[PDB]
Amino acid sequence: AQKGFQDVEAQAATCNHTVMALMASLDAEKAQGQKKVEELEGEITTLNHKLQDASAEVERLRRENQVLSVRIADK
Amino acid sequence: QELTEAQKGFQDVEAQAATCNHTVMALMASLDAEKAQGQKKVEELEGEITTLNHKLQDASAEVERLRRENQVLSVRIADKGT
Ligand SMILES: *[C@@H]1O[C@H](CO)[C@@H](O)[C@H](O)[C@H]1NC(C)=O
Ligand SMILES: *[C@@H]1O[C@H](CO)[C@@H](O)[C@H](O)[C@H]1NC(C)=O
Repeated sequence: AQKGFQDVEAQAATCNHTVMALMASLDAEKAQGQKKVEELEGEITTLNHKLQDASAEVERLRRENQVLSVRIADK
Repeated sequence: QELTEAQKGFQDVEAQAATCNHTVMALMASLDAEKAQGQKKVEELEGEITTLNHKLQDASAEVERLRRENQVLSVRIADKGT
């Protein structure tokens, strides 16, 4: 049954390698996931800034136009 | 007496391999789980960015509309200048 011990010990070595491999994997996947999410975050941010610029121009115009209308009124 | 040493060493090495097998199993579980999560979060982000784009567009439209509305009003105010 000692031969059995040898075969099993070996089986355990193999398994350990596989586990290490998976681990490297998971860690890697987490890294990738993290960076993609980071890209999207940044695109959402700049996206936002451009939307602020937009709404600002808008409110500004609404104001300048309201004013014009009023000026026309008193005329 | 080595025989006993090998019954033991064997027993713990057996148990050990079993532990690793469950271990790997759990690792795959966790890996696919992580993929899932990843794809999910990104879908969310995508939907978010799309929405950002439509709102931004609508904004730009609105701005132009108001510049025209403006050029009109301005011409009236110039008419009054007479
Ligand atoms: C499992 O893998 C690690 C990392 O190489 C190794 O150092 C350790 O001895 C292994 N464990 C067993 C019980 O074989
Ligand atoms: C461990 O898992 C492998 C692959 O499924 C299997 O072939 C092997 O017999 C298992 N070992 C033990 C100790 O259960």
